[PDB]
Amino acid sequence: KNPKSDKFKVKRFHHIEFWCGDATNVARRFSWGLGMRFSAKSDLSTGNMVHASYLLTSGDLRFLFTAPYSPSLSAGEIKPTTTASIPSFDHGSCRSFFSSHGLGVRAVAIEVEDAESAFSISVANGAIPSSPPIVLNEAVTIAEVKLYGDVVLRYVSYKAEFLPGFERVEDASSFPLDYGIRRLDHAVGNVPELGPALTYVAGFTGFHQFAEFESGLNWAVLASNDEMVLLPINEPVHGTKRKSQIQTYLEHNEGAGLQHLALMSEDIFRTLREMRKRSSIGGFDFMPSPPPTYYQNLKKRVGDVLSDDQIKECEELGILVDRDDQGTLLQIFTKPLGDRPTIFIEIIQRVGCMMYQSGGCGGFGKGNFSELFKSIEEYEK
Amino acid sequence: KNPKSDKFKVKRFHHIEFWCGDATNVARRFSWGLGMRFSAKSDLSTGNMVHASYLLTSGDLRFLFTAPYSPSLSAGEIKPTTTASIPSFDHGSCRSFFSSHGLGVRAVAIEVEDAESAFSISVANGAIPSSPPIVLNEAVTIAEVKLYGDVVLRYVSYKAEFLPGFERVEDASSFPLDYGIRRLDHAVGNVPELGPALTYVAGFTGFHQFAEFESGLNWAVLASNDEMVLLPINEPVHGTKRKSQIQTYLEHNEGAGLQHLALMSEDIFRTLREMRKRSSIGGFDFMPSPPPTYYQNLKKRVGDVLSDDQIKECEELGILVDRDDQGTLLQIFTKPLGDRPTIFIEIIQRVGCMMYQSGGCGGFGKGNFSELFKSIEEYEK
Ligand SMILES: C[Si](C)(C)CCOc1c(S(C)(=O)=O)ccc(C(=O)C2=C(O)CCCC2=O)c1Cl
Ligand SMILES: C[Si](C)(C)CCOc1c(S(C)(=O)=O)ccc(C(=O)C2=C(O)CCCC2=O)c1Cl
Ligand SMILES: [Co+2]
Ligand SMILES: [Co+2]
Repeated sequence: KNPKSDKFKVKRFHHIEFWCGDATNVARRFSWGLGMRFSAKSDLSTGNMVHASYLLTSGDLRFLFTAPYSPSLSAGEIKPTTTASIPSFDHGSCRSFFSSHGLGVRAVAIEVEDAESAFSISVANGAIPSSPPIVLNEAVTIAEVKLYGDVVLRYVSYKAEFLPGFERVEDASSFPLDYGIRRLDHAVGNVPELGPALTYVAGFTGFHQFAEFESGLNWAVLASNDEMVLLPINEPVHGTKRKSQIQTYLEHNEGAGLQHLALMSEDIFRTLREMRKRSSIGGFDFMPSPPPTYYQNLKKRVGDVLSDDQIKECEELGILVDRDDQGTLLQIFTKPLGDRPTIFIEIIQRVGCMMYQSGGCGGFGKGNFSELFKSIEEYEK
Repeated sequence: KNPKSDKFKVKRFHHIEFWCGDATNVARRFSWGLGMRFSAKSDLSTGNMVHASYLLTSGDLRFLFTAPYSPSLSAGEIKPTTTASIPSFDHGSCRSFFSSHGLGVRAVAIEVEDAESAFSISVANGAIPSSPPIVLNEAVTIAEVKLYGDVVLRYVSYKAEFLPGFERVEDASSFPLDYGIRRLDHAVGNVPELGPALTYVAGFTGFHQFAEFESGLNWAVLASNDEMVLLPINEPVHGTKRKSQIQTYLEHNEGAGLQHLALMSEDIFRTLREMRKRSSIGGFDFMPSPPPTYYQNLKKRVGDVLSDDQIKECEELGILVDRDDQGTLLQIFTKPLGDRPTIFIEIIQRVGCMMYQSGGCGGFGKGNFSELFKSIEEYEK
């Protein structure tokens, strides 16, 4: 059931902004590890005395990395005279965020028809305001409301190139890396209590619950009208034999925040070959692979969607597989992106639900919790 | 003249420690950009609830990257029960350092015969104490005194594998990168006033001034007895047409700190080929190359040390060349390592002064200030 109850018109995920201590080193690491091109900048070289922001792109996926300069560089500025390209930025907030949570996502940004309207309707419907709507160079409007923890949902709308005051980066400085990643599929938050978080977010967005099909968590997924903006939320379950990884997140993160970003690839096998080649030379590591029993058991569950070669090519790369009543999902998870066991990345590819592919085809891998358990015990014997 | 007036026995540069916001991303970036292997760790996986520290090595060069975890992870600890592997570490100091200066060097560490003695004699001779001598697992002694700004000179001595509580990293996780870098040649500080900084440091070390042979700086070099520990210090010169880059450093860094690290390569040409291949795929960028006139003028000044092929191979790579009355130096400079125009890296190779090669053979490139000026104007015509 899709009641299509969005309270304002939502388009697609627009970008994800990381708040960093040094944006240069995180951005260069991510570019190599994920195969994303440097495409725009806003920093001292573009007149920004407030923050350094570097934009990486791969297909429609946009990763923004932002860090504060010394406040002394802009101590004479006021908001009307600011040189910041992102008017919501605040030195204090950024330093406080990074010292509290370490490296992670500050903004989940979605493009909307009218960011001023989205903001007004959101806060009229219970959203906690974070940064009021601001029109940038009469062309782009940005607004922000609290999402969970210190993460904001950022609305961006365009009258008619990332943001004004960002410059396209020099072709010499911009190497065309590409490992097949194409867009953000979903963005997942961890919270102490799922109910109140769901009530808050669905309350001010009108996003509806996306239908699904002992592991220490409960979750639900909020979706926009066409189900292309997908926001799962996890809560821990206490008392289990193995401590809830959601609780471990909340402790190391100092509370609620973004748990993982799921990046759709147009060829997950090429992506995983390319990322795994770079794991030990500056890229990302991957979760330990499932046992061979998991891949032995894949014939019975998806033998009609994947060939024997494609299945064995999953086992080489550690890829996980799950299936809906509509489609099939291939997924794999990185180790944490930084020092703390908090944010990680998911690479996914969806098979089926062709009408274009409808959003969320195949689900989010719920069945793989039960299946991973079965396979580790089967394999032991 | 070398009066050999060290007040305690100094051996070699031991390591350089960067204070970071996220040590993982900086370390992985540096590993790829510089060709340094991951060789030791101290973090949550080794029982350290206080800080994440990752060690990169290339030859004798040791780069340590350290960031704080949430203080809540260790809130029940006291110094006698600490899980930190580096007892001088302090959450507050580290966060304050990084928020003030951004990414940069916290410790210049030299190995000495007796770190307790080095500390006592240092502070008896005017050194400002920073962290008292501590014996780690009855095997290694660490002590720290203020050097300049928020940079400490760290003494390490071994009774008889980096530090106790660090683990050798998994061979699978430890890819054997190597672009030819072999050891730290010198480490350079920028200060507002050269005189008082020199008086302080030479006062408590007994290091002597190393003999040398309109650009906005004055400098001098302090050296240990065998001149293998080399600590140049710069001060700005005000009033010049072009603003002193030393003054620009002090402003963006919020005061005194480490300006550059000079890394000796056993084959600067291989190093520069390897680093330049990676500049736009996650590595380091290099200063703009000098004009062809600089390389035309190299025949007259070093045509008896470098072949025509070797000279043209310098021009391909942007390498700079200078000469002492004893030896010849090849050098090149990276762009700043992080967001701020502060710390950068120098790659160097020294030719001559064979006895082993005596320290500082060829100098530090003083002649290249005058020569670069001459060459840009010559080239214009
Ligand atoms: C952190 Si973990 C030590 C890697 C153990 C969890 O990992 C998985 C696994 S699975 C079989 O690996 O356990 C499967 C799916 C997902 C996943 O994406 C996801 C959603 O997007 C929304 C619903 C909640 C959820 O879980 C995740 Cl996080
Ligand atoms: C920051 Si800059 C925009 C790259 C301009 C400076 O660069 C250079 C140049 S040179 C010809 O490039 O001007 C040559 C040598 C060195 C150098 O290493 C050095 C020492 O170790 C100790 C003495 C002081 C000193 O300067 C440097 Cl920093
Ligand atoms: Co997911
Ligand atoms: Co130098």
